[PDB]
Amino acid sequence: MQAVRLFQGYLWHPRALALDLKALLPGEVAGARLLWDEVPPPTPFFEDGTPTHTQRFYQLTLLVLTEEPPEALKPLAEEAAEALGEVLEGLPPEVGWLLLEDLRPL
Amino acid sequence: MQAVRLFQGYLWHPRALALDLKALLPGEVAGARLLWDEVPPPTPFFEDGTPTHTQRFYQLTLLVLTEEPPEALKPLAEEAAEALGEVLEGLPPEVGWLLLEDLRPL
Repeated sequence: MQAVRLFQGYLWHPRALALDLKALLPGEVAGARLLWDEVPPPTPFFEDGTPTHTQRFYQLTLLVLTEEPPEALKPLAEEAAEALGEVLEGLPPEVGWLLLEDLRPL
Repeated sequence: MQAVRLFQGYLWHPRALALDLKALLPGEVAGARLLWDEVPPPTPFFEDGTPTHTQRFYQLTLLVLTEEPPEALKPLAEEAAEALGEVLEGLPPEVGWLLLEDLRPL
């Protein structure tokens, strides 16, 4: 019944655009609590050369409560990652994001 | 003063290798508590095409205290990232790692 904050990736949107994430984001995903915390831009510029200081960034994390070992939460993380992906696609077009599934091979 | 959890990246090593991270890693970096938690592979493959399930992954986090807004921690975030990279360079070659600054979108 232990907790483990799994990093899912980042979400962002222009600082000029007002967005109420508490009304837009679900409380949980795949039965795991979904958390979003504001942080500095995780990199200076985007792929197109535009600056990131014009956007507000949020770390997305899933609070999982379990006892089994991490090398067994793979099912949850997968269901969650898919669910999260579909949640983000439902947000206003100006919202951007980078999720684990977007990472290049390590 | 609020405790902000800043995702730093990942660290990993062969699963068959019983390393003692508590003995290998420092307790803090740039005055902030360094946390590491075992999690599922963030991606299925390494750049060379080998599967990630052969390694045990750890999510790296820095617990930063600040009485200023989380979004203004970039100066400290950058100093911590530099210090953390140096720390990781000192670990055995069997340990792999990638910090936020190298994390790119496919």
